[PDB]
Amino acid sequence: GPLGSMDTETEFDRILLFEQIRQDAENTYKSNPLDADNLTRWGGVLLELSQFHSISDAKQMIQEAITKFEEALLIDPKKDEAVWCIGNAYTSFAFLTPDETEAKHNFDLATQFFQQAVDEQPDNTHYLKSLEMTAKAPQLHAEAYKQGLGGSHHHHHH
Repeated sequence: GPLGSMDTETEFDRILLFEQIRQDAENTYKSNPLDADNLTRWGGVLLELSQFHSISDAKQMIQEAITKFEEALLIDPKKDEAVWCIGNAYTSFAFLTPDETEAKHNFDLATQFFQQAVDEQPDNTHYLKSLEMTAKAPQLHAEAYKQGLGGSHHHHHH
């Protein structure tokens, strides 16, 4: 906890937090590519920083965030996190991907992974949300892209 206003922050302060992590994780990679913990945390942040970072960079950040988990999964296959992370990545990347097909394909992918995370502990509130999130994987994306500033609304009635 290197200093902090503690109130709301302009997000930046929070970005720095993730930054130091990314560097610590990324750097830790070469320091220990076996450390699935650092490999996983290296992703979690990527996803986080990806939020503040432009989608373009967010996407590329997610992609790598996935490949990162892969190696982590190699170190520890029981890493329900590395699995969920992979899912959380796809889910996020999907929202960034307009290609419903790809987005959906991803959303449905993160699902197959979530089943693993929960597998270890389905009592995990996090994994629960990750799973429940799939409930409207194709919808979240639709409403995600639909809800904003486009044009047409829809063609249906009550």
